[PDB]
Amino acid sequence: GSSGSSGPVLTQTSEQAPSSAPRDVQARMLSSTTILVQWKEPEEPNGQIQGYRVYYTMDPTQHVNNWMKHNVADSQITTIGNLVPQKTYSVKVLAFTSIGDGPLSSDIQVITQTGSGPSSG
Repeated sequence: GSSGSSGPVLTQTSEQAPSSAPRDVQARMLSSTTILVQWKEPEEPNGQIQGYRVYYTMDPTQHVNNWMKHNVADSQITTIGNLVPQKTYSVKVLAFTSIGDGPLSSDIQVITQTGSGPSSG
């Protein structure tokens, strides 16, 4: 019972590409060669989200366009494995819609090491 669609020709009605980076982007190790990437939807979707794009590679020194990259279908969560322990790995996430693509998020770095729980000291 909310008011929003009174009649035709509204004050504003145009869905564009996502102009907001993904949040809650954090990578938590679960195994010796198995990670977990989870994030939340953007703040300014401006349209129905079709999915997302992830970027992870042992050699981040190269362009993200050359990175291994991953696939996503509106899951807000992806588990990557078959990696190497004791090795720094880069991870990135972004949002894209039928209109276009959106800006990436703050580049993060997670090391492949076993261990869970709250950090001490």
